[PDB]
Amino acid sequence: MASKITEQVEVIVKPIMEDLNFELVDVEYVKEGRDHFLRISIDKEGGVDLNDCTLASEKISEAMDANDPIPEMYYLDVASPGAERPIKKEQDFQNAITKPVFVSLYVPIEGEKEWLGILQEVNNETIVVQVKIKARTKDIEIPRDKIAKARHAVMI
Amino acid sequence: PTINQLVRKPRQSKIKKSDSPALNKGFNSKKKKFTDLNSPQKRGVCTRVGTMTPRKPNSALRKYARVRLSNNIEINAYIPGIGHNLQEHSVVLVRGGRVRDLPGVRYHIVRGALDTSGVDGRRQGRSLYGTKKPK
Amino acid sequence: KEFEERVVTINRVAKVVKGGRRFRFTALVVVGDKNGRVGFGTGKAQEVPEAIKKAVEAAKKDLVVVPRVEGTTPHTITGRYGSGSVFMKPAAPGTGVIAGGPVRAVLELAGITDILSKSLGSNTPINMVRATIDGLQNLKNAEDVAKLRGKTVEELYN
Amino acid sequence: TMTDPIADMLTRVRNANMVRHEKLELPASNIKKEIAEILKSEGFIKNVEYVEDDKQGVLRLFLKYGQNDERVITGLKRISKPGLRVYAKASEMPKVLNGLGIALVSTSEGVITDKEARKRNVGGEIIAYVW
Amino acid sequence: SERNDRKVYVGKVVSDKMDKTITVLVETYKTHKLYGKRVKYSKKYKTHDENNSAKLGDIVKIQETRPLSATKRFRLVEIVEESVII
Amino acid sequence: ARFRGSNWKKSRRLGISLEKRPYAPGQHGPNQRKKLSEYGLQLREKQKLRYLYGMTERQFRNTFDIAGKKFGVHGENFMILLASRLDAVVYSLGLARTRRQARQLVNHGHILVDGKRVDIPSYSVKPGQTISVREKSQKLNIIVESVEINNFVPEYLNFDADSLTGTFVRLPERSELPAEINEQLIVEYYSR
RNA sequence: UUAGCUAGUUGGUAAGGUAACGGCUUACCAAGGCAACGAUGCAUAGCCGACCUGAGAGGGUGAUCGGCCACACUGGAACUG
RNA sequence: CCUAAUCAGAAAGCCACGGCUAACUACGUGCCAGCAGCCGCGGUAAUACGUAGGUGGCAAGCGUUAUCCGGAAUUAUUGGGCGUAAAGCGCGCGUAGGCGGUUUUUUAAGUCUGAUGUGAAAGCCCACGGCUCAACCGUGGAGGGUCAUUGGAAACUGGAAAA
RNA sequence: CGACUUUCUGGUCUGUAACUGACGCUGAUGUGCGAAAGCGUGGGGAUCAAACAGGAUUAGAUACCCUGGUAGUCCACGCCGUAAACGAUGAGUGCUAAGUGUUAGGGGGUUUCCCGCCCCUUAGUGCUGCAGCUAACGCAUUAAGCACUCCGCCUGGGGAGUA
Repeated sequence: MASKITEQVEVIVKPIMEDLNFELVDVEYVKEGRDHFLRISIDKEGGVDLNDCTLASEKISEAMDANDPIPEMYYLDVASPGAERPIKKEQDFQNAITKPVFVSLYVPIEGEKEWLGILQEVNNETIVVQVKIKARTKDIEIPRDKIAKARHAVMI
Repeated sequence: PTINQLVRKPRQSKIKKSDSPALNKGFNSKKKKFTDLNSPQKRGVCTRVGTMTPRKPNSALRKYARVRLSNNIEINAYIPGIGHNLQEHSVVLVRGGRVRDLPGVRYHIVRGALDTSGVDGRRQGRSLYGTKKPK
Repeated sequence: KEFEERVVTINRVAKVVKGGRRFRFTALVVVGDKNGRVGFGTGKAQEVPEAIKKAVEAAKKDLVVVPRVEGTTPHTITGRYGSGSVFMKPAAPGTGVIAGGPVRAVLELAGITDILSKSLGSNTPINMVRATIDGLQNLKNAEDVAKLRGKTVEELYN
Repeated sequence: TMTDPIADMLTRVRNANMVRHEKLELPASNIKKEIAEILKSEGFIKNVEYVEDDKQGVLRLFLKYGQNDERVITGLKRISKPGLRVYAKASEMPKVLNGLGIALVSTSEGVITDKEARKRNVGGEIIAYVW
Repeated sequence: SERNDRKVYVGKVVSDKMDKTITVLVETYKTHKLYGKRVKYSKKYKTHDENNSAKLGDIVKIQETRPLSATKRFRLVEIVEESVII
Repeated sequence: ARFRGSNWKKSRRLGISLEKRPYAPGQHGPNQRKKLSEYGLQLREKQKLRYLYGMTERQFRNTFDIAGKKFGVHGENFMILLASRLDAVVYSLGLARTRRQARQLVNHGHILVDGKRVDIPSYSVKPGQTISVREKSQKLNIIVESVEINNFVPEYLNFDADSLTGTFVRLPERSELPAEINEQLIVEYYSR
């Protein structure tokens, strides 16, 4: 159960940072009628090379090869995610000043609240992104109090 | 069926749906108009890369990555092939292909011409694998 | 007539029993003259020579007449057996006999020049070549009915 | 409902073909009488006969089987069936098994065989295929 | 323009609920592309009865003379079979 | 592509005139070698006629298909078409010892169709038509030598050593162009 | 998993108006008129000739090219001829 | 486009080889890497990884992918079922409609059966002309209506009438 | 759809041919009828009975083994319209070896009622089986054999009868 997968989290968080010295921000498992899919978001550096995923997956799989208190075998999903992150905290927005983010704010336009812009600078609640919508350039201050949903976005 | 009911009916076929949702650029970059472009290729980036593990006995560790093409539509896609030099948020070309590794995915990257560079040590990449004739 | 064997393939049928799994090499041969005669046969064996022996022995027994004109059936019909039906029709010369592989071998063991044909229904070779032998056994000729009917050739005639 | 005369005529003919007997009779029509005469002309019906009684008279057929009670003909089927009023013009005349296979065709004057059809070149409602 | 047969259409009068105008329903039937069986279909024709003298069930031929009103196209040429309960 | 087989080694495989030839080539070719399939037989038919001729499919399958439009035969119609093909008739005229020999002659185009420069080996001969010999250089070594060695001149071919040209006469048949192999087989090959 | 549409609409009356035609639009009077044989609504679409595969049947397609139609930042016009 | 010369001399490859389908062995490799369209192979020994040879297929191109049909008859009019693999409401009444008994006439509506006008052109098929040829346009023919009209016809269906 | 009976009707067929003279046909839409449960309401509640609880069991115990009782089952109408309502065999048509019964008929002869027999069919419902056909299974005069007008479905599995 959840307690069990947490126990696996502590036991296998050792390797991750004695192997690739990564840290798992979490391990979560999804299942659809088969060995469930334990997505372990491995961190360390942000721009994780694919090799830095292959070798890390080798390490973690070998670690759990002899370690599986959970009776059945399961899919290890070794994830080395990028910077893309849901922006709940203000620091989440502060780190992302480099990269574009998209937010859903209490005042939408055209029915839906979700809009993507590319941050130029950090200004507390106010936003000076080069938000680009409909091929339109502008720095639009999106009030965070309006923001019902906010996530850091892909850079493309 | 009877001739009359045959007449007042089309006898419709069982026409399929393309299991490859290959909606290429079409009108994505104006008006965001959905357009069934059948392009064999769009340019686009894999914002994240990953690696799910296969089960035993063939522990053939397969690696995935989530990608956005010219239409920028989310999908987790596996990488085939040996050797690469790309990373997170690298531009990649993905071809349509469903393999025995994992469900939830029906496409595949191609090697040789973009950030996921192929290897020119073999001779099979003489006309393919993105790499030139091994000379 | 001069017996010319024609097998289709060799399937191994693992009649697994208590303990062992006895697989018999099963092969069906069709024996014909390719000039107006053909006959199929069946044989379950453990090897190619035994299978060909038995199936050719069975096949050379039962034969057919293959009534032809221009080395070709005077009419056109279709063969049907157990949904393994096939269709047949003559063809203009120099065009060749066209049909699916195994039944094409059947008809060359009947020895025809030009035929419109194509396999249908079942793709199982045994069933379709059986529909084929049924159809070929259901050939006739203009003289046959010119006798059978009081009327003769050249008035009601191909 | 006895929708079509051709259909029942031909299915009972095929039934007799299976059962291998010759003397059979059936309620006719004028067209049934004429086509039975055409049959005796073709021969495979050794003899036909018509009388009158309720409502159309019983046509009386007496087949010409083979030497060993075999079908001199091979196959037989209707063409013009309910709903399908199907017509053939001069060139639209078909040739089931060429001359060997035959088919009467009703034409602007009457019912004529395939030989007559391609002969006098008046098309019409193709009736039934026999071969 | 009588040499030109205009557009004559034998058909039945189905209604007259218009000032000096009736509607003739002249029946046809179109072939099937795959099949060949069909059923009778028609086109109602808003037609000018010069005094609404027509009656329901009036089998009648008509004549295309002029666009007379909305879809009012065909003059009557001759009342053929003006009928009542038979 | 056009013609790039050693041919004798290819004939080793095909057993067709143009030691080890009784066998296949390559590592185990002379050793015990594979059998043949009916589809493989048809493929061989294709080679034994075209690799015989020395032409490529873009020139060839079209010619195969143009046989099926006229009345009567098709296989024999393709037989005469190959005969009408350029190199086959001149080869039969003893002006070549293999189809590969005069193919250089005709692409080089020392042949002159009725005294007209046609330098495609893909040209089509016809009855009442004949060739010339580019009199400027009509008497080179190999050309006059092959003129000396002409085994025979079939009915459709009308040519003499002094005539310097053959003219087509009558639609040949496989009874006149040798190596009779099943034309029905080869038409079946391109059928499906 | 598109069933009611429907009021100049229906028809005529008089005017005007256009090449004509008529609600075509005005005023009149009257209530029509369409609606499962699928109007209506929605999506979508240029049209066809033509073309691709298919033995054909068929299916599919609609590049230039033939013509026909629609449009010319957007809407509302109108002068011109 | 053609002529004076230029040599074999510039100019060609690629795909595949377990089979399916044409072509295989040797080797290094080691169930691992992997290959991977399908069966699945690879565990050290692989003609299924890679390499060399050898072969095949093919070529001014080859291979991959995107799609349409053939296949796919996988619409089953041609060319499916519903006895069970998918299918009979749960079972009715019945409107329209679907088809229409025997015989006698008319009709010609159909139907058939020609004539007419009329099917842009091209493509379209055929033949043929040119372009070396091909490609190709061209030329004519053919084809091309389910169009309208009229000649017969009355078997048939549909009427009409008569039972 | 079975306790009995009646109500005031619906249907069943033998023979019948009585004779207008096709009046027939299945049947989109529509559309009635309709297991059970459930349920609205208004009663009953005799069981039965979920839930339930006492309560074994066991921290837990309804889990089941208890004890009782339990919405409702049951009466009035609706909602209910659904199911294994399944033969997943639409209907009607008429043809086609047999053997061989039935359920009602009739007839002929047979004999005392032949009721006793037989045989012919009437119209169904059997079992075996000609032919036929099905992958097989088997039907096979009551076809799943042969044909015909008219209805619906089915389109891999399942996703999901679910959204």
